[PDB]
Amino acid sequence: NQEVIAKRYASALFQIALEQGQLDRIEEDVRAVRQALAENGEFLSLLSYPKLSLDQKKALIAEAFAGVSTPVQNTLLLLLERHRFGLVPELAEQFLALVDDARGIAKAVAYSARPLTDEELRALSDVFAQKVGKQTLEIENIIDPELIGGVRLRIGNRIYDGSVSGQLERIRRQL
Amino acid sequence: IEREKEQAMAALREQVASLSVLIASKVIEKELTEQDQRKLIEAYIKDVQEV
Amino acid sequence: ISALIKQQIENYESQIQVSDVGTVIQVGDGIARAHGLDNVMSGELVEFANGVMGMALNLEENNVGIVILGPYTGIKEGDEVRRTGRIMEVPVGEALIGRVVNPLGQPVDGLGPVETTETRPIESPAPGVMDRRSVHE
Amino acid sequence: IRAEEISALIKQQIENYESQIQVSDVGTVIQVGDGIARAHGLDNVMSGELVEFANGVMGMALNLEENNVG
Repeated sequence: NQEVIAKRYASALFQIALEQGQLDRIEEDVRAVRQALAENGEFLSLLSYPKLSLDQKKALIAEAFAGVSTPVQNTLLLLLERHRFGLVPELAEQFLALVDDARGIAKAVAYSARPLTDEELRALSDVFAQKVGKQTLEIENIIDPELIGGVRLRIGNRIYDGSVSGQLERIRRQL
Repeated sequence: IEREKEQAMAALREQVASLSVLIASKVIEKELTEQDQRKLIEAYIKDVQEV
Repeated sequence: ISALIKQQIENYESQIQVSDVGTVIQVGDGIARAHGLDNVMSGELVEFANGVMGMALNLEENNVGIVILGPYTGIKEGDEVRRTGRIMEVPVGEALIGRVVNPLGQPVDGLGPVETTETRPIESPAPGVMDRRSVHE
Repeated sequence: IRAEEISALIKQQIENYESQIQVSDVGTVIQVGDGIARAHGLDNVMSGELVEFANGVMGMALNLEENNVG
């Protein structure tokens, strides 16, 4: 139930970021806030503590997040007043997921046994960006050597496995 | 016994198939990765383009 | 058996394939929820990682209620659930006659495979009102 | 970038209020009613534990939920 409530907040912040026309200053700041809240987990236990009054928690956010953008600060101060500060990293991650649909960029993860050169990465990125419909495509490589001399590509929830799947389909079709 | 016999034969192909796949992978693994990895990427990219 | 295996190895051609995968989040007493699977249909065979099948009944806003069609004790949180792409169907033909079969269409008496050519979906519409005839024989 | 500065600010904010995180042995009540209390705090309670309030009225901790103690 938590992810759809994060999605509501992220879609509201996405609509106000698309309406205000300050999209990059919102996006990089929410990325920095998500990194800072993934760095330390004791800040949620600090803001869940009952003897601190709501004005002290609001001043604590306004002091600790003094450099953030104004719609992001208003969003987090609404999240504090709703007892929803335990829901902020998921909505930050879903906000960065939804802003890349506006940019058109998709994030792909490629499991390769050998580290691939950048020219083939750019070629497959342009090819599957023309296939999937993206303007450009971001490729994240891994150094897992379990693949049999190949690369398997993950485009969201639809994967392109061609490394050990040949031998797997061979021993499946043999029996 | 006749049915069973067909099953014993099938089971037998299968036990052996199982061993065969594990070695085929080990021989495959043993083969080069320099030039062959360059081919596989090139080929992978070509393949995706056909698909 | 070696000649048929060599003919199958010479006939088969290697290729890449899609899966339309999703990851499990809850596994409990015969039923799994899962993220992903964004183009899954209501009521289809959805295949887990260890080969156990499962039917997708509840499609919800961010998860799929997959009902596990086998032993679920090998299924954990984080397993990959790939999409087959076909509504629930049983292999139906003349070869089923005289033979004991589980509701997924697989032979359970242990006499070999069931050799049927064409399949039929399990939930198909009934014969209509004008298609009937009064019962007389 | 700015994320390291924000992390340093929130770490200094945690370290400033570190004396009020005495939470590990005491608790503050959230809900009071009908012979039931929910207390935020009390990290080291046992289940079924005898628990005294500020009045000296005794209480028993039955449900040890994730963020409160019933």
